[PDB]
Amino acid sequence: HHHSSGLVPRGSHMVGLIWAQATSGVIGRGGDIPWRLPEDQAHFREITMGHTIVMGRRTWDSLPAKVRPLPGRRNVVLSRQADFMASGAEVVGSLEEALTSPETWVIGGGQVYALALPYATRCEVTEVDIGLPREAGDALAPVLDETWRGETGEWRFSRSGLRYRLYSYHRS
Ligand SMILES: NC(=O)c1ccc[n+]([C@@H]2O[C@H](COP(=O)([O-])OP(=O)(O)OC[C@H]3O[C@@H](n4cnc5c(N)ncnc54)[C@H](OP(=O)(O)O)[C@@H]3O)[C@@H](O)[C@H]2O)c1
Ligand SMILES: CCc1nc(N)nc(N)c1OCCCOc1ccccc1C[C@H](C(=O)O)C(F)F
Ligand code: NA
Repeated sequence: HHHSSGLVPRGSHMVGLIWAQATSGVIGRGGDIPWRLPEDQAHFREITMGHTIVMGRRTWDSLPAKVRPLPGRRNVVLSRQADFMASGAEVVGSLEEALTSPETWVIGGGQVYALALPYATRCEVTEVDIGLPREAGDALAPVLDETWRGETGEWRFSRSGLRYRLYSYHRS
């Protein structure tokens, strides 16, 4: 399949998704992420810093009030509620309104990844080797079809004592 370039022309609209999942596909439960890996936190910041980040309203809610908006990035929150407000950030009503920058990283959660996938050309995935089964109401990662080509890293070992690995996926 035809080659893509890592360089982002300023007149384009590159959309990437970045998430961390358990091997089962779980990304969230009860309004939180059920792990903290320093390597994943650092990786998330390395990829997203300097770009626009787009998140669903429930992901904004999951950020501690003292830390949001996440610094060094333009924070955009998706909501359908006309009275939802995000101090320090922009709330918009659609993905179309959110995707105005040349490079945008969609940072969660389950609903917004599913919504944004049709426009995305990159996914950066951390897989955590934690035995966490899927339960009703869990937020889940998108499943990538065969239009996506991927590179899977070898299993690595976190200082937190969990194995993890990184995937990078691309499509035209
Ligand atoms: N592991 C990770 O990488 C990762 C990353 C981020 C989040 N998470 C976890 O994922 C969970 C949250 O995911 P979630 O799926 O429940 O929610 P979400 O995707 O973060 O947010 C859903 C909300 O976004 C808004 N929304 C959805 N579709 C929209 C559309 N088409 N237009 C406008 N607004 C739209 C709605 O807000 P309104 O209800 O206000 O209308 C909806 O309730 C939490 O557990 C969080 O901790 C995990
Ligand atoms: C690191 C998690 C993650 N990892 C990958 N790979 N992709 C993602 N989209 C992702 O979610 C980013 C959005 C949710 O962030 C939070 C959720 C609850 C509490 C604190 C934070 C802020 C983070 C922290 O300090 O833990 C900070 F590092 F961003
Ligand atoms: Na990742």
